[PDB]
Amino acid sequence: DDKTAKLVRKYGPGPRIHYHVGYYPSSEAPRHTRDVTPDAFRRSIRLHQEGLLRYAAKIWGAEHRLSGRILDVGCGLGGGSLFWAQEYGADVTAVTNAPEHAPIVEGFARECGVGGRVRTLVCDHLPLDGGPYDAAVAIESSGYFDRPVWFERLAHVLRPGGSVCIEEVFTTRPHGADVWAEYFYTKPATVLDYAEAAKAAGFELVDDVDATSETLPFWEESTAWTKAVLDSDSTLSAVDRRQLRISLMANQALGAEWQAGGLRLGFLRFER
Amino acid sequence: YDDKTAKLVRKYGPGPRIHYHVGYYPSSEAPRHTRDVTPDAFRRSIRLHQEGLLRYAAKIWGAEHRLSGRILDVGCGLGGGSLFWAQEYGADVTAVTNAPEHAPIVEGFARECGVGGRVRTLVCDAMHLPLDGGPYDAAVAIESSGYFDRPVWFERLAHVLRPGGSVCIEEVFTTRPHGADVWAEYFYTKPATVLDYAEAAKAAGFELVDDVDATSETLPFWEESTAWTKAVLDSDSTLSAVDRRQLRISLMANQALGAEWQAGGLRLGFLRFERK
Amino acid sequence: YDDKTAKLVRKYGPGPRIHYHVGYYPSSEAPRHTRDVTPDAFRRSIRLHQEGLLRYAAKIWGAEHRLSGRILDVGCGLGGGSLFWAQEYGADVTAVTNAPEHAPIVEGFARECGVGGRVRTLVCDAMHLPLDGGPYDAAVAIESSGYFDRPVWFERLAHVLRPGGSVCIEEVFTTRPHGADVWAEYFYTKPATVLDYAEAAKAAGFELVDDVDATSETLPFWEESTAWTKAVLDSDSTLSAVDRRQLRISLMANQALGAEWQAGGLRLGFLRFER
Amino acid sequence: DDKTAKLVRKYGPGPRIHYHVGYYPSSEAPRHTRDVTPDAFRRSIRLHQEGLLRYAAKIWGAEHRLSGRILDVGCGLGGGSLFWAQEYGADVTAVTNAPEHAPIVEGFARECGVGGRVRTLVCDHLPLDGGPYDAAVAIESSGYFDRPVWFERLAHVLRPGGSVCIEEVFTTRPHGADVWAEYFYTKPATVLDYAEAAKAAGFELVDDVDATSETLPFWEESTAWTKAVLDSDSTLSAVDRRQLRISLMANQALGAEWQAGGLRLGFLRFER
Amino acid sequence: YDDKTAKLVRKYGPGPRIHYHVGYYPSSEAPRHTRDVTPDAFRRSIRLHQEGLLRYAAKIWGAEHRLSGRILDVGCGLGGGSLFWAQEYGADVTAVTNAPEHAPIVEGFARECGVGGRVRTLVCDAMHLPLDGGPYDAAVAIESSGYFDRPVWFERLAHVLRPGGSVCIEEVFTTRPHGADVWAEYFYTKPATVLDYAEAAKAAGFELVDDVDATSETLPFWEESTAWTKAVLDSDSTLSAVDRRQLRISLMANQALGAEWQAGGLRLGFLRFERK
Amino acid sequence: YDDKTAKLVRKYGPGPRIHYHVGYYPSSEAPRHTRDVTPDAFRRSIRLHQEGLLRYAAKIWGAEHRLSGRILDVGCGLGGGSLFWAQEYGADVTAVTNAPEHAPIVEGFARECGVGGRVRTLVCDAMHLPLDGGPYDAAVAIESSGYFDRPVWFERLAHVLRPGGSVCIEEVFTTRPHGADVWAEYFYTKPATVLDYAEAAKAAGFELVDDVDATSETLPFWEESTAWTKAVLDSDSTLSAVDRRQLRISLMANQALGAEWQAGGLRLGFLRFER
Amino acid sequence: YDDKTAKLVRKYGPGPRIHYHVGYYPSSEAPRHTRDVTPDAFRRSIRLHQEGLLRYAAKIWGAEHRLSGRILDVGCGLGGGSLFWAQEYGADVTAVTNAPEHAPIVEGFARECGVGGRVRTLVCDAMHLPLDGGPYDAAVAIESSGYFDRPVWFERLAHVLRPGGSVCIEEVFTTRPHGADVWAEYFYTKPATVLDYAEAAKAAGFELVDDVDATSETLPFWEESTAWTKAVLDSDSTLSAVDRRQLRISLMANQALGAEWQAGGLRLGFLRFER
Repeated sequence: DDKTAKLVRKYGPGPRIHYHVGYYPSSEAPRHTRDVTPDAFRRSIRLHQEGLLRYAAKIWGAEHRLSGRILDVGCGLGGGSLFWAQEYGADVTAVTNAPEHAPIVEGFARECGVGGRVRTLVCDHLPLDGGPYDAAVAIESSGYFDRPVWFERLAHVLRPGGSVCIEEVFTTRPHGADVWAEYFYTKPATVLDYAEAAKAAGFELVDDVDATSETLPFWEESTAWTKAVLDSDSTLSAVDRRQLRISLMANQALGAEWQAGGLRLGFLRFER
Repeated sequence: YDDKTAKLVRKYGPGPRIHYHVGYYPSSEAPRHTRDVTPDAFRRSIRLHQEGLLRYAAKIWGAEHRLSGRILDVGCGLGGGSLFWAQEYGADVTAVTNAPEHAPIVEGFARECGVGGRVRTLVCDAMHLPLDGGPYDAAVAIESSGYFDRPVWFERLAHVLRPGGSVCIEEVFTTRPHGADVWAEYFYTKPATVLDYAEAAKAAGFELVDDVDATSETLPFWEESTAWTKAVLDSDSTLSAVDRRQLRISLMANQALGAEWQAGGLRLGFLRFERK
Repeated sequence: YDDKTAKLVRKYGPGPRIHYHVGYYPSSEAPRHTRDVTPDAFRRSIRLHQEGLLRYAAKIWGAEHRLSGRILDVGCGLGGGSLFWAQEYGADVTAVTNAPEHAPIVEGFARECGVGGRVRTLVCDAMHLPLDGGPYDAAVAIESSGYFDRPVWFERLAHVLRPGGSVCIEEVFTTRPHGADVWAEYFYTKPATVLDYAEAAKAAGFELVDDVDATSETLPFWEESTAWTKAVLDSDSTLSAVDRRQLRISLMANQALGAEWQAGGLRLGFLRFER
Repeated sequence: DDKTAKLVRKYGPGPRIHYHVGYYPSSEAPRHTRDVTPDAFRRSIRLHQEGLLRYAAKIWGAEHRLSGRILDVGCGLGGGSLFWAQEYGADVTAVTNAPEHAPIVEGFARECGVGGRVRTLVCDHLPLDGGPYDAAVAIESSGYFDRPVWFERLAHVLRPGGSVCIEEVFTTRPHGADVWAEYFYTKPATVLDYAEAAKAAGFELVDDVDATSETLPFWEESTAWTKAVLDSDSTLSAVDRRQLRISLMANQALGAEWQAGGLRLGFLRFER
Repeated sequence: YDDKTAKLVRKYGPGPRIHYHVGYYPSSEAPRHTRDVTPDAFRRSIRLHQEGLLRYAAKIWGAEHRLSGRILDVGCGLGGGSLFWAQEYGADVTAVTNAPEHAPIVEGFARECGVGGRVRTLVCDAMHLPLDGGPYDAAVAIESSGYFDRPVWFERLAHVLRPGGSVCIEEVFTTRPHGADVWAEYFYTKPATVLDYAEAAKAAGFELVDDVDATSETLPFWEESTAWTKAVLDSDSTLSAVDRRQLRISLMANQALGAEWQAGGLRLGFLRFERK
Repeated sequence: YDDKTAKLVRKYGPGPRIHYHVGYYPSSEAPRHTRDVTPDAFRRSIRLHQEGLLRYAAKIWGAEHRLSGRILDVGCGLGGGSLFWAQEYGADVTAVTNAPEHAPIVEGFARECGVGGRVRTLVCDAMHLPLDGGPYDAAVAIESSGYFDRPVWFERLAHVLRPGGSVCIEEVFTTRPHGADVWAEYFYTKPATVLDYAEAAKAAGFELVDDVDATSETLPFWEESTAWTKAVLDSDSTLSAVDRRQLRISLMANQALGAEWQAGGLRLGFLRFER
Repeated sequence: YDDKTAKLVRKYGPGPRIHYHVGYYPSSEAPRHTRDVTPDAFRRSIRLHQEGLLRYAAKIWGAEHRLSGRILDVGCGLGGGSLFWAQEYGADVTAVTNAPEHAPIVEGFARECGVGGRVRTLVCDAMHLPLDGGPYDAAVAIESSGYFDRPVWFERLAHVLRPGGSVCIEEVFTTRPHGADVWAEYFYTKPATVLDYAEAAKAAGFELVDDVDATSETLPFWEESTAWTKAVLDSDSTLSAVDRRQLRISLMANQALGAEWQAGGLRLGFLRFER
């Protein structure tokens, strides 16, 4: 919960807490005003995180594809899960490998009046029980999976025609996302890698969208939030201040990697 | 009662309604205790005016219609204010504390006052954890918000408060930098200006609709609190050396706090915001 | 029974009705020794006058009216009084002890007397904690209030007693500075004057409606208690050296306490207050 | 050391600390002056405790009988041991059944420049090694011994003609010292009992002195010290104050027993 | 350093000579710090005048011949005074503390000053336990005797001090009842009058031969100590909340102590007794 | 070797002489890459210029005169400097570390270099505790004083150094507010200005006698350190995910630190003070 | 002292010389009671005749010649015999006990008697283990061999005794099947006939050279032992219920054992064998 509290400090507060990049339709960050407090950047980060889910819901046709029984795989603190439940009436099974996050997801779901439509599953992945699902959504979580196995499992729990919707960092050339990979412990692969994994399991790639330019401004706002905290928070412990300095360095390295050509922030949709 | 709670209970009177905030003196004069100057006489007077603070708050905030529904009592202490809204105004109170050992105390006294069904406790760091008590009609924070991140707190409040719902605050504010440093450092509080609160509340969709100065009306609390400590030091021959030393330190802090209260840098205010 | 309780039960027991307070002797004289002067003869007589004290208290306090409802027995000891009010007057008794070990004993005793349904135990420290037992009709404190902060206690009683309700007290009071110091220091109490109790009660919203002196009617208790102790020391060869020393100290204390009962500085009083 | 500290508060401080009654040659306590503090009574108690040892040294002819290799049996905190070492040059084996008192005896002996002439033995009693002794002294300690066994042991470690010197509470009639007995855990016996125990072991009774009147004032000063503490010490814990009240009660009971005829404070001397 | 020692060491300067007693200001004026008002500037000035207290004591007590032999330093703190008599006057010092963790500190600094052979520590409650360091020529107690039973302490001293030997005392005394209550209660001390000390010393065979008032010359210690605390609160942005709160309390205590120092009820005295 | 020390020995070792400070490049330029760009090639070059830094320091400070007696090596790391002064100049070195784990390592290393008799370890916290090591002729602090309270440190040095004795410092200083914040926050130091050091030293009784800028001669260290890290990441497939992330963070930090070395807010200085 | 040993020391002590065997009464009559019949009077008399038994044994066995060299005291109990041979005849005694708890007690006792240098303790089980104590001149077993395998014991003695050396035994023997069953079952021994001992000794290489009956001279021991027990029961009110029951059993056993001593089935014999 020390890790978690640091994440909530930056991306919260509840009820909807997101842990993924934000979407900037004009491909630029909002101009700095005279409010450059941490809170001003935190608000803007959250605004464009919501913006990513709203942009994904458009291109994915959430009204009919994400409004039934869906799996939220790698649900973080539940911000996506609550978004599909609240905004599209979906019944959501939110999957996390972190047991201490499961009551946070469920409590915020109650606070939003969708406690009946949001249930957690803790696993590393599992359960074919709990019927067949209309869809599975993975927002920046699949970098952690064995894609071949994951897609085979999905084939067993998704109805024919069901959709698999993915937002993810992909490589476009070897080592193109090494900074991302080593700092977040992900194994990014190419879009073709995901297509072949999905094909071997009975899924067809039906949509492939590049949103690299539109998500690049996230790193600028994330860097500015981190610098604002370092400049303005005198209560930081030496350890906490060192971690934020490290996060600032990684954020600059990550933004530069984002621009260097070897990385692709993509939205994918598969159909069983 | 653990040790620090027991000391609080010794000073702020017995249950069922135990208050941990300044008292309100409508005339801005300390009572003249002209015959009984015993510790208990100062204690009963402090309690009388702590209750008077809540009655005054109920008056200016229109508790009859604004605090008689389903309300959050944020930083409830030992439940004194929680029981007051429940009993005197029929409120269904969710009392929020960060001290797990205080939760049984609040619930017990609520059952003793016959309102056990309309007072429940959540043990929470500020208000960061989920709140599923349906939408709320109001939140009240009596001298607790100095411990909170105001921008985040008002954002939580905006989600669980209905439109038109009220945030009612009594608090020590600064009027200039370092204006409440003794208050801040001795109570581990982070006092901000009223405008800081309004800025944070505005950003989260609240409107300021009441902003009341009660600095001179609360200054006599410090005189009564000082006199109480002196009376105990003078009369209780059974204090341990450690306990006597803590009271002597409390006496010194009370003098410095009353001095700071008068130096112009501090405002004891009552605020009320409405959810847009 | 832990060691302290077991020694108490030897002197004042056996169950189910055990009292731990002085006894009342209407003649203000100790019964003359008969041919039986064994420890059991003095124990029976002590128990008889302890029950007698409760009977006298029920008289002057009109317990049929005032102590037959829902009452608090504050400092119930081993429940003797609690069972008395429950049995003799059909009271619904909430029995308050500072010692969790006595809590199950009192309940077991109440079962044995058939008033299990009308005796309830509470385990707190001098009433400082919530009492969710609904409004009470009365509170009785037999030799227990010497341990209490009287202004605080009466404030607590003020909230949990209905208007008109009675607070009934039997207690050692001082009538003079240091008038009960032997009692205070041997039993860890803080005896105060009747006026002190009256000021504390008035500040909380009670009126003093009855104030009875019973000093000379309780002085024989110390004579019988002394004689019980001497008879155990004279007759019981199974005593350990430690238990024998403890009884020798009790004997000395009983004589010093009885002397102090007579020096004029102490009063054994019955008070009644009404909210 | 809580027990010990309470004893040192009343009878100390070092280097010479005595735990026995005091001797008052005129058989009355000094008049109370306007100093009735605990310290004034403590000083007077210690003065007459020293007085008891000086009176015993006279009647026992300490110059020649207590100036060689002696046993101090039941040495308390060593006040007697240091007295014989310092005042008569004796080499002293100080015997205690309390191991934590043995460094107190030895340290105060060093402080008095007689550390070479004072050695402790911890036992419950023992050691025939450490040669034969010229004498054994027991000041208010023998009430705790099996006198028959004790005297048999002494016969094995004392030279012929060696002296055994005893200050003790004796009974003069059954139950005559019951208060003393039960409060201090002693078993007082008659002088004849000690004589027969000693005779069976080869010791002859050569001196038998009654000092009951001369020691009675000890109880008056001991009672006055206790009352002075109770009146003047506001730092006492409830437990500590109750113990002092109990000590006051016992002191009155003990003084009354002292006067009632059944108790004898005696000095005895035996010769092997 | 454990936590409370570390805080003492932070304020009373680094080793090897660390003093825990008031400072002496011969002119009774606080130094005017007219350019450098940093925490370190007040610290060095406090230390300068603590050393000046020992030099003044050495002067009035004739340390050259009275404190240059085998002496007891009773309640030695962290050894500052112990090292001073050993270095500046060649004394063989038996340093007595009631804090076992301070014994290694004193011995270490004595070895660093090259006097490790002439400074030894005994860890003792007051002076009740045996003292076999042969007869002593003097005992010195700098602001430690307020913790002692004086009648007993002087009786111990009478046994281990040679005839003509000196007891040298610096201490806060009362001049009237409750004259040092803030001092007493905040430091767990039991201050008595000078006459009380003389009575206790007389009963044990000591004669009073020097009785010096130094109250006004020590009052500036409290001003410098107050300024030091203020400077740290104003400048050390790295204090924890707990540590900052303790310093704020120390600041309040220092103001009240300096106030008590001036109210007439307290005397900072230097006494010297001689064994008859 | 605990985990942190083992990773340090991988980069700067092997023993017996291991330095933990920047290296000195007289040309102010990094050596051009040859055909060998394995981690070991950069490690050797880094070690060569770390030794070079000590050789330069011994030069400007006249160690044959000033650092050949009884000296304190304050913050000795893994003893590289301590062994240097002992070996190259026959010093009697008292080696001070804040980490008891390095204490036996330095001693084992000194044995291996034959100066076991002239290297002694002390395990304290920033010199705050007694130093019974007799008067010292000098104290050397290579990149260690950033951790210290400078007024206190210099006061301590004032007591344990003979008059004339030298305090020899290599350190990152600010030349501007927040000029070394990346260094400060990544290494937990508190860099101050040279004037700050000078004020602290003067208050304790030292004079500043030498003040040398070496910023540009130490900038290549960050280039070689960066390249070492890249070469390990590119070539070592046995790394755990955790160790790989740690090295990726070190790489980023090395670039940020080298950028800051160049921004003009930081100075790598050599000072000498004389008591 | 553990509990069993402490009760033994109460009856037969005090130190330093404590015997645990019957006593010898030359008149074959118990001393007539004097006016002193306290437990201590019987204890002294019992101790006197236990010493007397050893004096008689030293006589018939010529200890000045045969028991003044290097001897084994097999089953030394609390060392009374061991100290006797060491003191009265200057023997170098190797003291063998089956109970390690008695080993330090015997040594402490020997120090107290000044024969610490001539008394040595061995802690084995009935001599079954190596005895590196050089050739022994004699072995003495006072009431201890009843616990032994006699053929094995005598074989062991055969190896560790010089030719001519003496084995000296005092023991309860049967003169009839089941003649000492009370003794056997109460003390856990296996008494055998003198012929059994003689056969076992002859098989190992010993000749029987002395065979003395002492049954009637030891019968008074049981009378004095009985009387000691009665006097403790009659006079000692500090006894616990458990210790009082233990003494009542000892009293009954002492009477049954004394009756059996008289029934003719048991012999208290002194034997001497020579290798």
